[PDB]
Amino acid sequence: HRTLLYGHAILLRHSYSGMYLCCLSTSRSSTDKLAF
Amino acid sequence: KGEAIRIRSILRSLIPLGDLVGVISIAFQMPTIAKDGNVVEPDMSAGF
Amino acid sequence: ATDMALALNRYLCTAVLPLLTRCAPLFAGTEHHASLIDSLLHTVYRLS
Repeated sequence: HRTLLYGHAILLRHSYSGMYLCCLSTSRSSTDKLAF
Repeated sequence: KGEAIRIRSILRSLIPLGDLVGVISIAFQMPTIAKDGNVVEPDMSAGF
Repeated sequence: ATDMALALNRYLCTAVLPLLTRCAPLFAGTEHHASLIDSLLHTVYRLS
């Protein structure tokens, strides 16, 4: 149970689902060449 | 090393394989000789 | 004697041939691709 400090890595957990926010690395290829 | 893999993935996302394949497929224009024995020379300072 | 021919020889001998030499082991099985490989060999021999 520690206070947030700038420059750190955070693990976001969705409250309802219980899963975690992430980058999918698979894109819609919508108007952005490099989007994830 | 994860960083090198990340850099290579970024580069691959930036440049698709097909574009490179096409640019390689593009060909030049050959200089040729006329009647006179004088080979016509496409300007090397220009062109592909 | 055309400058483009010299540039093309430079490009081939600096990039294409070294790549095809480094990728030599991948040339193992090419039975149903005989026409292109025969062409490659003959063009290389003529260039030589």
